Amino acid sequence: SRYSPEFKDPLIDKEYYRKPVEELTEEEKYVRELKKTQLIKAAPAGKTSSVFEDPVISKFTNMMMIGGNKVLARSLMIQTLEAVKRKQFEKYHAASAEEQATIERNPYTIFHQALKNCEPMIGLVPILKGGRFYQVPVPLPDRRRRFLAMKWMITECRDKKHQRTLMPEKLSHKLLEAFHNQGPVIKRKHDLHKMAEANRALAHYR
Amino acid sequence: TEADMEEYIWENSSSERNILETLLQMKAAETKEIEEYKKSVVSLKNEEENENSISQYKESVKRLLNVT
Amino acid sequence: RRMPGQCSVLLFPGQGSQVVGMGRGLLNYPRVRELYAAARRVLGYDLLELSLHGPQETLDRTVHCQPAIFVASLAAVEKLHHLQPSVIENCVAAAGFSVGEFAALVFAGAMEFAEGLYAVKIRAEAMQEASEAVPSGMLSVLGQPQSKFNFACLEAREHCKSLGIENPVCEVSNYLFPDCRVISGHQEALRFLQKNSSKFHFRRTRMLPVSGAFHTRLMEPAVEPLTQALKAVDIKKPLVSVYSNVHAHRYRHPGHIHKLLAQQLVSPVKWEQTMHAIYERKKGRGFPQTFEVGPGRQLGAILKSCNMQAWKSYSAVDVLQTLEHV
Amino acid sequence: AISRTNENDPAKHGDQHEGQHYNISPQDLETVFPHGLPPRFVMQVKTFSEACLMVRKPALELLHYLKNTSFAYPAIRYLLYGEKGTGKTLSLCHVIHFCAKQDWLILHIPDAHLWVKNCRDLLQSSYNKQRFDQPLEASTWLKNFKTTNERFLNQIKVQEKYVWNKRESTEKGSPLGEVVEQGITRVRNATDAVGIVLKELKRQSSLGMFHLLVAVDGINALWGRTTLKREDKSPIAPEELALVHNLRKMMKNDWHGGAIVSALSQTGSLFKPRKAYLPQELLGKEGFDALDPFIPILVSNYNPKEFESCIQYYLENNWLQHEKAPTEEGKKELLFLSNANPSLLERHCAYL
Ligand SMILES: Nc1ncnc2c1ncn2[C@@H]1O[C@H](COP(=O)(O)OP(=O)(O)OP(=O)(O)O)[C@@H](O)[C@H]1O
Ligand SMILES: Nc1nc2c(ncn2[C@@H]2O[C@H](COP(=O)(O)OP(=O)(O)O)[C@@H](O)[C@H]2O)c(=O)[nH]1
Ligand SMILES: [Mg+2]
Repeated sequence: SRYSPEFKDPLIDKEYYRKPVEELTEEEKYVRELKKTQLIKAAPAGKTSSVFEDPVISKFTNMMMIGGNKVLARSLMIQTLEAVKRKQFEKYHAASAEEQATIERNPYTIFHQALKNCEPMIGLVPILKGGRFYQVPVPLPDRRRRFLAMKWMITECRDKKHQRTLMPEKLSHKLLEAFHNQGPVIKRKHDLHKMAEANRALAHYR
Repeated sequence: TEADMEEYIWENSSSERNILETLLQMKAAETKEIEEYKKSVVSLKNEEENENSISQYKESVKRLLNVT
Repeated sequence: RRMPGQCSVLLFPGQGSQVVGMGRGLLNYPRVRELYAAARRVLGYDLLELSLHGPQETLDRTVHCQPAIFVASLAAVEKLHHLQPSVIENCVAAAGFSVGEFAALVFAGAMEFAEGLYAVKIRAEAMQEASEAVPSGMLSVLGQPQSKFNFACLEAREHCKSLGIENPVCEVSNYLFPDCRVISGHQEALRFLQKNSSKFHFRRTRMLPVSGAFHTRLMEPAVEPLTQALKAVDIKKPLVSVYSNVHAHRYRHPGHIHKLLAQQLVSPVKWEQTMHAIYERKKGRGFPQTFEVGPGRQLGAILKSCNMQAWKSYSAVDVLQTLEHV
Repeated sequence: AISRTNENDPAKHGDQHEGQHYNISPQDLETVFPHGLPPRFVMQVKTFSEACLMVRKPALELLHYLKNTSFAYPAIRYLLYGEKGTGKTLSLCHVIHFCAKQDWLILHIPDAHLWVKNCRDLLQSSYNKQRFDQPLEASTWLKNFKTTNERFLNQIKVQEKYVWNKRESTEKGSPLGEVVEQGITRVRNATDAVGIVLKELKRQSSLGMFHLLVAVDGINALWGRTTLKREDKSPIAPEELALVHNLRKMMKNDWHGGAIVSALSQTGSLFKPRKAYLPQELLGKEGFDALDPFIPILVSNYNPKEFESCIQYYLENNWLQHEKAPTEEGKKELLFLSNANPSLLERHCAYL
């Protein structure tokens, strides 16, 4: 690494600094004073104090990226968001008066809820002890399941069975399916929760 | 060759022919203006084309064509 | 020396590329009417009328399609020479598929029109007789990474042995591009392969509209006739590098073309090997221009499957229409 | 609805309607604009279930020029120019909608760049063996021309016998619609049918039968270069295309009774840098000589009033779903990111 150990990661949170000194606790006052002495790394290209910034969508875009072509990944992400928005508007214009109150048109809300609906809380850990592999249930950390939902969504959208259907169109369809607890990603979560319930007797190996 | 030569001569030019034809047609339907028109044309043809030159040409053409 | 990019490689199509309207767009070009007149003189019927306006059923016949493709290929060569003299002047390699081989040699100055057309005629007639002798056919099979071709041919032969016939024939007849081959042999074996594609891991299967199993030992009776017709012909040294189909390498000495043109009749077509031998090179180095002189665009798709980068500089001569009336 | 104007009549818009959106009816949409609107504005029309155009200074000035136009003088050439995505196409659409409501005859070319690139059925004209026909591009335009000007096709009549082939000919005095039909039914004569129409419309308008508008978007294609090739892989010049050759005659001010309005476009242009937007740079010497004399009209980015009104329009259509968008900080961020460019603002708002 080209940064010395003294260098610390920057804090881009804009409203953190505007906090009144009166609200600051003694510990928070101390750490604010301490950061004065520390050296701070240059903020990386990426996160910004923008009010429209979304770390989850940024991570999804980075996970779609191939060969460092970030422009194309962000283009695909924004196209997916626009497609979801337009599909929801089309479904809203054609809905009954009482059905328009339960139709979400915010693409960010749909994206977050669809990813949350696919998060597995339990997983397996291959462990060979007696000469034969043994899959044991283990509770998944929050970061692990957040990553797994994204990875499953992207892998499902990268299947070759979808011939000539462009990535934004496939991803919008999968997101809207997972928003309603439907589709193959929700089934992949269910088949993991079931295959980890089928081996609850193997937890004693942990 | 005219390309090698560093001058667009407004005399005996397509701009002059077109404006002469247009004014003859206007008179049939019915100068300092032509001087400023040729100045703007020569500027746009020889110097750099900026929006100031474009606006000068616009004003000259409007005055010649009776557009307000 | 010349760099790759101003040189040119001419590819000649084979049987299965015939089409009604073939020949239109080439007639008004120089020297084509004389070639069709020579075709009439040698054959004994009006190839021109059949190629232009035909029922497509008389044209799909083996005795009629191959000479039509031959004459159309050479007419397209004449058209290309008229349009682009430099391309014909800067020619490095030539290759034909099954019958277009006879065209490439005639283009390379190893044969003249009359002898080549006579060879093609006798070849087509003998192949038609051989196909009539025993029921047979050709099946295009597109496999996946888990597909075993020799294995599947083995069970396809076991089926016919169980039914009971003398030495069932079912082997790969054409290597076109990766994981796609053309199997040839008795219709029972091909039906077995079609109905057991799922077990054999064949993504697609399509029976070819051909008379019989070409490029197999079943065509052996058609070897002795053609040989005699080739015996009289004096084959010269090709001026350009003409590639073979039996072993997919350049013809070296003219005295070996005589027997290779007969082995090609009863040997698999090594098209993928020929494409490698012509276009193989290191990454980054330039590729030559490619011109498909003849009907259809099948060789274009095959080259696309084989080499994308070589396919980037590929173009086809239009033998159905001409932009300008010369 | 501060961003909307109740005056949906383009003939009565003035400086007090600047920054306000006026509605185009579905009937006017399908009649006046089968092809004119930009591709990404049609998505907004389909999503909002309504077409609304902001009234801006370029369109107001070009409308004031067309209201005071003398129909005895030769037709005046108006050229809309500006940076990429500044709204010149929609200003031309506003002017076309104004002219249509006053029973003008509309000759609208939605994009002249399509005629000089990516043509798969290129033919050689039987009329003139040195030119090429584009039946697919000519027949597509003929149908929409028929749609826009269906009323006049029976009032307007030819003054010559046009011979499509030895069997078929259009006799003198037949309605112009027949000619259009012959171009729509048999594509082989589509390109020949377009030119005749132009030849008629330029002539009859001089007689005073009707007022003609020539609306050519992406006019810079006519005097540039083409990406179309012969069978010998040789380049083809724009003048060798009959469709392009006949449309140049309409840009010349050798006829009266109408106005010529055009808009430049680097989007889809051939052999032009991304940042070239000025008249000479995009037109070329030949194009400038052809159009000269002409009146250029500048189209710029949104001023603060227009930017605020556009964001209020999107908010009224509930098109900004992010919670921070309606706030003031989000408006500053959008203003900075787009720099008031209409196209960038629309694209950014599309996915928020
Ligand atoms: N008057 C307007 N009313 C509403 N939206 C507008 C207006 N002008 C511009 N826009 C917005 O800007 C987008 C781009 O406008 P337009 O297509 O007219 O640009 P242009 O300057 O002609 O572009 P280009 O240089 O690419 O040809 C439109 O789709 C619409 O989103
Ligand atoms: N098929 C056909 N097309 C015609 C006929 N007359 C004119 N046109 C077409 O309509 C266009 C009218 O343009 P025109 O005044 O004749 O200019 P020109 O081509 O130089 O002679 C021509 O370019 C032709 O393409 C005709 O009698 N038959
Ligand atoms: Mg435009």
